[PDB]
Amino acid sequence: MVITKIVGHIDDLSHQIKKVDWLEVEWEDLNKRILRKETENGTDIAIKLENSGTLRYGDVLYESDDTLIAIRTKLEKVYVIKPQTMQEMGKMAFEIGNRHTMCIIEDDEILVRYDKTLEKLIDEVGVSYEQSERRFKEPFKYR
Amino acid sequence: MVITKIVGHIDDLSHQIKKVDWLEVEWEDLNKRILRKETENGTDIAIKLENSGTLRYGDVLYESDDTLIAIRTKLEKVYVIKPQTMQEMGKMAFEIGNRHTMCIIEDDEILVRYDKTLEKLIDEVGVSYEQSERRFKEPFKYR
Ligand SMILES: [Zn+2]
Repeated sequence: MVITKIVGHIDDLSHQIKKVDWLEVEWEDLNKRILRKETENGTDIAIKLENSGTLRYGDVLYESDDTLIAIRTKLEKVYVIKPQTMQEMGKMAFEIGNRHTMCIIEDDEILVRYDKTLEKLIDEVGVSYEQSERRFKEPFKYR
Repeated sequence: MVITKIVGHIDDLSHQIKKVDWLEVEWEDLNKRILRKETENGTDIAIKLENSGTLRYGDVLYESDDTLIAIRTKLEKVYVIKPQTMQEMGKMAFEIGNRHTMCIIEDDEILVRYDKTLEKLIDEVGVSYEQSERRFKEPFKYR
């Protein structure tokens, strides 16, 4: 199936009444305009967005009576850094930036891919963190 | 006057009853152990700390009946970046770190030396900021 335009967006997964056949992509695939991969259920998808569109987490690519094909990034090993203060957030975020390490700052959490070499640094800053599995839902803006 | 050990520390300037003859130093001079400079009133000071001491903002070097010689960093042109949320703080701090720009994150503010080239970046992140004059009171930890 060739997709040239997004046909919807999942704002709330719990309200979805159709089965979702996810097209799992990499974090790096967000904001992209071209992609070809098979969905979980094996449907071949060739994305070539026209206009100025850019793939977003939750974007709906196709919808049938009982199924929806939508985009989500893969579940991966990460560190969920949780600063308790504005000062902790600023100092921790600064150190991650200084190391040029990609991350997503959502609300009061700092999400980065699992890398043990960061442990000494996070402890050094003295911020609470844990290893877990998460999906990166926002494109990393290489500013 | 040769100083080999700190003799006190100004915890609260308003409670000081003696006149203070400040030894104004550079931000980079903090945490240092050796320094030679004249105080505002012209007193020659040669600092050569023994032990493991490191010059701190507010450190008292000498005290007479009516005067105190103490350390403070100079008043300089800066940007006082003020994120309103944890997310703003994290994203702004990250970008400053990614540029390897020295700063001090105190409470909910990000203090950096004035550099117009940062304006586009701060606006890009969309955080409120202002140009002003401040003293850096904590050593920059080159981690
Ligand atoms: Zn670099």
